[PDB]
Amino acid sequence: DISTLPRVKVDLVKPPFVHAHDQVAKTGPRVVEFTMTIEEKKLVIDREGTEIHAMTFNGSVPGPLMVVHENDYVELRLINPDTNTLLHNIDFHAATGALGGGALTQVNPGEETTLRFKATKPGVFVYHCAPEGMVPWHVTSGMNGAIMVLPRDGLKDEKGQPLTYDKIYYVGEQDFYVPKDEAGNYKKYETPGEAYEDAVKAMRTLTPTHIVFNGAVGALTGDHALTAAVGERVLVVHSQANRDTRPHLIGGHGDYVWATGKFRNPPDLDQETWLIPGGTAGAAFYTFRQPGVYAYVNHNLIEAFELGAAGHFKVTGEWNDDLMTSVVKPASM
Amino acid sequence: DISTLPRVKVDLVKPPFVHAHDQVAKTGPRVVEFTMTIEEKKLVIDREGTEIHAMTFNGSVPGPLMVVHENDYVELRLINPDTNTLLHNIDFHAATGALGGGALTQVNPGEETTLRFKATKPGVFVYHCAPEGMVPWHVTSGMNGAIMVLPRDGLKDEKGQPLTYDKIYYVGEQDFYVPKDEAGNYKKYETPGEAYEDAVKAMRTLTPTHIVFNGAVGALTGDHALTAAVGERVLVVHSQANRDTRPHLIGGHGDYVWATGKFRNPPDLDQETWLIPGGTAGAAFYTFRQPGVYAYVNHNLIEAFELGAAGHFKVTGEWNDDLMTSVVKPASM
Amino acid sequence: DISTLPRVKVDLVKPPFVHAHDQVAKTGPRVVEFTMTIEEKKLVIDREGTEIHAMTFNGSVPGPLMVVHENDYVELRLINPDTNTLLHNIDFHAATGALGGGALTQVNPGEETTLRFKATKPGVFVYHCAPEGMVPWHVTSGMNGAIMVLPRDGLKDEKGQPLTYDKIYYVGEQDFYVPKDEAGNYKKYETPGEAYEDAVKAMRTLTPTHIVFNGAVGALTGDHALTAAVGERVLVVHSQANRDTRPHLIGGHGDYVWATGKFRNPPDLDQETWLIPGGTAGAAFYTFRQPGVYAYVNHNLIEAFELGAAGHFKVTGEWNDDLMTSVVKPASM
Ligand SMILES: O=N[O-]
Ligand SMILES: O=N[O-]
Ligand SMILES: O=N[O-]
Ligand SMILES: [Cu+2]
Ligand SMILES: [Cu+2]
Ligand SMILES: [Cu+2]
Ligand SMILES: [Cu+2]
Ligand SMILES: [Cu+2]
Ligand SMILES: [Cu+2]
Repeated sequence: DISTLPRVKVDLVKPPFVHAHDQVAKTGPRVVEFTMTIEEKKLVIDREGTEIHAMTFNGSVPGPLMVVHENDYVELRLINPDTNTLLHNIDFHAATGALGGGALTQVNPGEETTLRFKATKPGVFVYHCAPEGMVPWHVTSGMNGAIMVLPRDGLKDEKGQPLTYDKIYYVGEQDFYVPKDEAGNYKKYETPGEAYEDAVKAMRTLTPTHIVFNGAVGALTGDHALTAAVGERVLVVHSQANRDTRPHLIGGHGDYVWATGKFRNPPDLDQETWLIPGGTAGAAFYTFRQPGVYAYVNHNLIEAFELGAAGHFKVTGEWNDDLMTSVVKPASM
Repeated sequence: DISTLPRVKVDLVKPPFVHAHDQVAKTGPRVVEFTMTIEEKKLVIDREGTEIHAMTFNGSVPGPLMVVHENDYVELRLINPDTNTLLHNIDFHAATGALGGGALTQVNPGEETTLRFKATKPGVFVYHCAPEGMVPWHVTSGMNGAIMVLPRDGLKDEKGQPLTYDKIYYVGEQDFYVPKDEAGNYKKYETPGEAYEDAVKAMRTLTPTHIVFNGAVGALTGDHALTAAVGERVLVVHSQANRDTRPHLIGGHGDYVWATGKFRNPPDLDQETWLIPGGTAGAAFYTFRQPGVYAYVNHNLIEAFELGAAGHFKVTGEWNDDLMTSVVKPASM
Repeated sequence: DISTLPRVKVDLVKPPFVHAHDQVAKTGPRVVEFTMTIEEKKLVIDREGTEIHAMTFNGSVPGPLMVVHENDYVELRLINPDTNTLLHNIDFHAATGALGGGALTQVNPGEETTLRFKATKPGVFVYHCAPEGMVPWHVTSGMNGAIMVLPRDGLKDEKGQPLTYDKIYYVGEQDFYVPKDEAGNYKKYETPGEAYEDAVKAMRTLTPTHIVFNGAVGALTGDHALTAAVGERVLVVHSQANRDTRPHLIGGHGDYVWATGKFRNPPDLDQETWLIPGGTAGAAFYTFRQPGVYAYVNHNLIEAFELGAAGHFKVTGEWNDDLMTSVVKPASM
């Protein structure tokens, strides 16, 4: 049966960008092949130079977004090079059995493996490393990403009518727990292993020291802001592998939102803010109607503005005064 | 086009009360005019006299509830008197563009401005102050409220049938982060500015010192309890601009609930408790069936009973033994 | 009217098991009689011997699951033996009036009472002790459980078609706040009363020291894992009386999920993880398709793996390679 299926190899792209794919499937079920390389690396997460030993899928935090269609087979080649120091694996929330694949993918530095699973349910799902006994430690070190399983006929609105996006972005939100000295200064370590004992005590406080988009404070800002034009339909996938978040587009809305990200359910309309539970990926669809800068944030504003959970959208186009206008500009009175 | 529209000025009322309005629109689209005055003031929040420098819209925490209909134009005159010390603005989650209006409404002490926006989506939304760089500080100092955009044909149930409330109340929930000394005593400051540096360090712990309804511990109790009679249909709007809450009416239910508050979606039925994400306003509709006192609470009971997130309903009427009865009153055995 | 109704006494079973009942009602409305005995007892909650003074309904944490049908009358005899030291009561979220029954059920050591209420709404609900002034203290000491009110025609899917489970399990999740000394060691007390003053200060930090299933770290593991076979339809009821949780079955899904647990609403499909708000009971229905061990967890992985919110499912049957297979087992390369 599988022997007879067509196969296509797909090369992944770095978040927030997403690899080329078709929304509506033009071919029948296939075996979609991906290759990921694990990379343990030092990463600077804020403006003051705080450094951590990130554990990554393909060198990025979050790991890249994989896109397939319902009933396709995902075939993953996972490589853990001998330059790493720890055992890693991968658990797909999109998959059925063997702890999401985690029990079949344990690779020590110098090993590789290939797992295949059938994508039987449509929706956006989280995938993350989950080694027996060090689970929260690898996840909160940035070792998580997401896979999107599209219905073969693409997205549909509350009424069964087609929804087609023009642009798609992947925002992976990460909660970090950096150990601190008595005064509150962040600690630095030589290897991932040296940090372990302190990492555990920092996580048990349940209070993140940083909560960021795309791996660092300000990663999605300035020259890195997400871009769009008035009139474009944008799909924004957002994942949080460990902790709850409440995304919100300032100056905009979630016209159609699957907060818990499963496409067999109808979307919620006109959301101001939506809750994505820790361990879940969600998707929001919006059509831009006004140009300018928009801030995309986790709506606990302390987590957004003090901790790092803020990004930008820079949108081009003509201003519409019907929707909004300054009748009297700020003046003395 | 707007030139030709009828206009009506509306005078706001203090929470938990709501200004007079029609559920079902009897007129066509209009320009609804509101005036809000910013007031920075000291506020005592608990029984022991803890004081803070509240930043308010119209002198209350939360700011008043505005009520309009879908496709009406909201025209707001915002005044920041010279007696204030800080720059303020306003971002409406109900609006499209310019950061919810925040980028068009920056007023220093002594200034005013008038913003107009079209209410294109029906639902209850949060509005809050959002000055560049001091966002969480103004919000958690009480500078937030809500606007309700009613469908022109009013509320409907899961089946499209009309829902008409007899009473409506606005409960604004506020998380406060009061700085503390080494022993745990709350600090006091001369001006809002003196508190700033400590405010920031208190917010980063992410642990509120108080979580209250209508600005203070016990504000909605005793002589201030919300009132109703058996048989009345009550709509309770609840907002949390920064943090998640889970409202619950003890001894009652949410017969129809829009947890994320957007009226184009059908309501959830028979809720015991519902989650309102930080940065969102929700609405619950209930018909009283038994008389007595009811406690309306945030269902994390520590936040409710230790931190201040508890209010009361005092309901008049006849007891129904079919629904409930004490078969054997507490006695020795 | 009630005089004329048939009556049936039901003997409760210890969680995670559930007493015998019919899914589809074969009789007309009845008066279902239950007896619960309060028991204050010392309980060891972790591997290192941490002990607490648990306050329980029937000797277990959580209290047992009660199962009735919509429009049946629940008649509860509640006994607080003279061996206890504190006043207790019971508030049913399933009931209408008198604070869920809390104001009608106050019993001091040596007393008993019998409350009757009509189960007018279908769904899974929480019940918990709620004495005026010590509410969070009795709840977080383990004094809560759940009642399931089944529609008279049983469960239905998103389309109105019947859903029949083969097995049902009750998982009660508990957040504990154990007082600590200066170094971080947990304190021990002689009586519940001696712990009170410190209990309050520990709860106000809002940071649980333990979060467990069925009363202890590892209670649902090893020889205590939940069991099933490939092909069985399992209903898992989960409750959290005080704090939010996000259940997730590793290697599986929630095929039909009522996150806020009210059966008049259609279920959400294909959930990876779902949010159950503090003060609520939810239910997830799943059909096992692969054999092996599954971990059932609260998906904030720090709360799961460091704090105790993890249990197991041991499923028998044949492996299906179509759904998943190890193409290349971990090897050197
Ligand atoms: O929409 N300003 O958080
Ligand atoms: O319903 N007592 O939290
Ligand atoms: O599905 N491993 O949390
Ligand atoms: Cu890893
Ligand atoms: Cu997981
Ligand atoms: Cu302000
Ligand atoms: Cu906002
Ligand atoms: Cu009790
Ligand atoms: Cu309760």
